[PDB]
Amino acid sequence: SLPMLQVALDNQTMDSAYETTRLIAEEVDIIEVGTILCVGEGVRAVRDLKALYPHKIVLADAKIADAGKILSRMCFEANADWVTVICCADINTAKGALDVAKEFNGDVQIELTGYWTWEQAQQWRDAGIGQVVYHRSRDAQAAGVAWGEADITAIKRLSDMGFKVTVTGGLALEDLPLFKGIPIHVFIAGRSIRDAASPVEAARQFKRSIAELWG
Amino acid sequence: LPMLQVALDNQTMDSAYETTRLIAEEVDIIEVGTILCVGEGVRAVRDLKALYPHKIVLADAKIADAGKILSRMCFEANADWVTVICCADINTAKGALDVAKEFNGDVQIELTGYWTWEQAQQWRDAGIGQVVYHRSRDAQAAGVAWGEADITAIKRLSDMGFKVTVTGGLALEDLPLFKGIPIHVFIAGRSIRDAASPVEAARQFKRSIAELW
Ligand SMILES: [Mg+2]
Ligand SMILES: [Mg+2]
Repeated sequence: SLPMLQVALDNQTMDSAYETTRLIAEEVDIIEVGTILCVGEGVRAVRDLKALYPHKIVLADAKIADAGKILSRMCFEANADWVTVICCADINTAKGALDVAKEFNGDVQIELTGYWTWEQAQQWRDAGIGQVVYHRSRDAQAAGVAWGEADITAIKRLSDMGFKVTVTGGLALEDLPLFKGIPIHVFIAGRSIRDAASPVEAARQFKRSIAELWG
Repeated sequence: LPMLQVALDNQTMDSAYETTRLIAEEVDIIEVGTILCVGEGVRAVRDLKALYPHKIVLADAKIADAGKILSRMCFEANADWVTVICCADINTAKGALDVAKEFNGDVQIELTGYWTWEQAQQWRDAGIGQVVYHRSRDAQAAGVAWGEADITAIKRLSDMGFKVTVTGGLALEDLPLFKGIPIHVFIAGRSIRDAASPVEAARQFKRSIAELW
């Protein structure tokens, strides 16, 4: 099943985000309230986006580090479908977010933007976490860290463990072939869509490439 | 003396103000807790600094990536300090620190959940001078207590050159566990906000710190 496309709204205000969504809401599968937007506007961003686009999956990229129940409930009460929990969070923080998520028929992803270990990954699975976001840090990318062999190995291993894997971190259209033959769940594009000359055509290019590579 | 910080882990500004209107003058540091950062966004920082410009305002954003961008948003909103979560990429902590210096502020590494002594050395080499030794709320709720392993780890961090903040469901009675250590800040959230008398709770903390240090 083709990788889906997620747009990251890493905008500081709602109006900046809407300049993107008004173009591409019907060209992507998942609308993400990026961490930058969650911090810029708060959880109203999730509520307002879901109200605009109630037929789409809305993801609140809160990167919950602690207070799993309280922070997940705030996002779900704002009508989020999915929320993120950062990989270094205490295991009880993940479980607590998942418990709330289940009350709302939502889901939790673990955000792999840190150091983390294979034992922790097993803990996530036993806890009933079914999604991870394999994430090349924005700041690592800026310090010259490219997608490499080790990333492919790890993604495959996470998939083999039974996670649906999302891939993200400065993805460009030309990076998609690196991942061919792996059952990627979702590719996230932020800058490569929002900042394109034509965000609509950028999203359509990602979709065509995906349909070729995984078709 | 160790400073006293109140954590505003509220979902709305008006809820936070129920606490600050009682105790803003009784503490040294007013923290915009992560919960308030998510509830209201960075306006919480701007509003609270405008109200209490003579106090240190900490934005507990627990930055995980996009260090330069998220730190700048907090500092543009007049934060004094910001937190970066311990599993962030080292370039995230450096990014946030570089921005902090532009604004004459500072970064704290939030030690919630998993981290390593190797990473602690990395932070130090990066120029990070503050950490928050944090017993996770969810760990506390699963029965994790403070213990001697926590004291040993705090001393170790202190010896490495970090100014250490101590937090995680701290009660007045917990203060003597840390005697002898040059603790930079003690945070109280629930034990001040939710006390029968928040003013007495804050003054009792300050009194005990003055006794012990
Ligand atoms: Mg994101
Ligand atoms: Mg806090």
